[PDB]
Amino acid sequence: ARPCIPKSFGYSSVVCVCNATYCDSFDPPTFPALGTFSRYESTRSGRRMELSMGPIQANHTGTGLLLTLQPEQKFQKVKGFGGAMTDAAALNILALSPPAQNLLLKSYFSEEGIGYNIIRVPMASCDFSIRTYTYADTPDDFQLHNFSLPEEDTKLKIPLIHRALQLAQRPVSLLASPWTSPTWLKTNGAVNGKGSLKGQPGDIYHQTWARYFVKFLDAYAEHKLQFWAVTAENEPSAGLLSGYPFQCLGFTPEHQRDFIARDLGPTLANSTHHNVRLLMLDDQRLLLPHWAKVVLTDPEAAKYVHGIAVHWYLDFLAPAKATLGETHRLFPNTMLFASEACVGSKFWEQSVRLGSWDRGMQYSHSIITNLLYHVVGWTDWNLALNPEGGPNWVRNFVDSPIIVDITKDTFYKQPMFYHLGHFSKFIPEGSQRVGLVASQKNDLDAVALMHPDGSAVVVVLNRSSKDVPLTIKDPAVGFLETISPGYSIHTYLWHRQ
Ligand SMILES: *[C@@H]1O[C@H](CO)[C@@H](O)[C@H](O)[C@H]1NC(C)=O
Repeated sequence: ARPCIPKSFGYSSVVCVCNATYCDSFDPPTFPALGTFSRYESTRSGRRMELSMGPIQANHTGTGLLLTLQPEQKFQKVKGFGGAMTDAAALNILALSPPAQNLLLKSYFSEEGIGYNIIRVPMASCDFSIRTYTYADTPDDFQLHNFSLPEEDTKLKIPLIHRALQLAQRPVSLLASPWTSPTWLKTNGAVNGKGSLKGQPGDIYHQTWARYFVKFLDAYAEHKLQFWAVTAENEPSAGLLSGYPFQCLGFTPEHQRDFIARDLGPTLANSTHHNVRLLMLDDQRLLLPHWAKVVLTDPEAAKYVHGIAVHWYLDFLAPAKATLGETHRLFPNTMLFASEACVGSKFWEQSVRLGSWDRGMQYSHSIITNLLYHVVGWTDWNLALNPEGGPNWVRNFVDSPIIVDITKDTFYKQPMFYHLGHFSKFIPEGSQRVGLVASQKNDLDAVALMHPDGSAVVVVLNRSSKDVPLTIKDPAVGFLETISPGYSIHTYLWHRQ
């Protein structure tokens, strides 16, 4: 339908410019015959998810790298892709005029956009909020009579989530995570800093905090929104650090284990929300496998834990094998899910870099690495930020795939958006990762999955400056002859029958 309007801000690639009357968009999906493939291509040079078609042929004319689909080798099924509806994201979206708001949400959620099916929802305030608050700030309300949703939920997040669901290509799953409890439940009586829940698992503080999870779920249910999952705490390890500047609530893995076993699991299980899934950790990958061992080797905790939620800060190293790989080997029946990613966080990096091809590559590279190590979904942080990386009540420090300029009723879609879209648009829930064998050593990142209807999807990322001649083989169909240009990403799709 509508092409990217490119704008350069001096970085390695362009953003695509959207406003109240224009945004780039796709036509409805259209299914070419067996023996034809579809290719979507983005490039640092400015191509943005451009569609082309070609033959899958009986003969094989390439003599370079071969990637062979191995459909009989089955790995994990995919839950989904999305991002976080923080206060900051919501403030930014709602700063646009209604037509521009609709074009932004369609970009993320519709079939005319990139088909997101996950939204992460903070339970009250975090750093990406313009003030500190929880849902129960009235002290010593252990029964949570005065628990309530503020305007950040009722006016900003909830209406936006409704509108996202309405435009959604696919059913969307909501995931909730708390940063801090009420400060009267905390050892340090503060929203941030080194402090945990008061007392010990099983006690009044621990029971009220678990009840707060149910009150939250009740409150959202009254606004006709239901959750797929909750995490046991956002980044529990953060609340163990002296001076931690952002809302937090510290748990050791042992404290998390015991809170889940004694309070949170039993409380959720005894509620009307017993079908909500509980994810543990929700923290950096270098905490694994140790946290998984602590929590999941205790049957009393393990029985309430559906999965392990992981974060990563993409500017940092964290070898996937020793963390994700080992966790899967030790606990092969507990799903791994990536619940937050971000980029730009080092002191010297600009928070927002409009058109950074590098940051797009960091996104797609991380998704590929996650899918190659058993992870069933991948969730961005803020859906949108302002050009400074805000608002954040502490400090702006990370980027976002959509940047809003309210002064101009415009938003920019960063390379990150299209790199995420190369996966999110083309990997519906219930797609399954399958074998894809590289015939020789190479500089590409690639992953193959099979849609629920049996059709193939392959993503090929080239983070090098050099074009790579490539043949993709599907045993049931033939040979797809192609080229992965330097600094490109492609998604190939095809019927197998
Ligand atoms: C919105 O963008 C389109 C396409 O670039 C352009 O034709 C139009 O001028 C824009 N609207 C405003 C008010 O600048």
